[PDB]
Amino acid sequence: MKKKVWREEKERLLKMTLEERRKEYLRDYIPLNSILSWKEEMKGKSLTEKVSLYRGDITLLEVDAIVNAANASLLGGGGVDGCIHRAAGPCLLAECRNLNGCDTGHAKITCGYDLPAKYVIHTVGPIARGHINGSHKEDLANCYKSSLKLVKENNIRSVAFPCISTGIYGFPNEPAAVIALNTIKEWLAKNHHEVDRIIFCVFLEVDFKIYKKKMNEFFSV
Repeated sequence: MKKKVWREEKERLLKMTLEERRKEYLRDYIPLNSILSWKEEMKGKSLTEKVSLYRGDITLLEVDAIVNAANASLLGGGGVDGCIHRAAGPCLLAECRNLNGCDTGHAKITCGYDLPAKYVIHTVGPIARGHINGSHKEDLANCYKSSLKLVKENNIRSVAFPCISTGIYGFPNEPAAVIALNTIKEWLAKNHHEVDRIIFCVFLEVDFKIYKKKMNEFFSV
């Protein structure tokens, strides 16, 4: 498609309200107000009001931004990257094409198009074919930092992150969670007034259990 088709669709969407946007959805959505804060989850038995754990499909989330664990081309592929591209529709590929790829540990922002999410932040996680090393640890932190820099610059008040570089990209689940949680905690300490929620999207039981154990450690007392 021609660049003015995605550019015009993007301008159309970005000036709409939630209520105008909602009228156009072809799927049921998950509004931010339906996801408990970790604070609500805990008094169910502070930065705990600013973080959530979510087990579902990231593409359902009506938030200012979802984070795509993309590949270097930004052209899509398999897993959730593929699910984000199908739910967003072909304007997402067209805008991504115009970005000319993305480096490891970097991020770029596009419109969300047909997603309930206003934007997609695309970030390229390190690939560990052997044991994680210093460079992989630094790049994974950089994915979170460069994503959160786009969150701050674009007045994104709600953002959902996947478990970047886990699975095929070879980052082990526990150490990846430590980097993700340290990076968001450090950023929240300086920027908490600028966001309503950071959501950790944790589909797999293995990731759900790891994050559940660590939320208090990073966000409590």
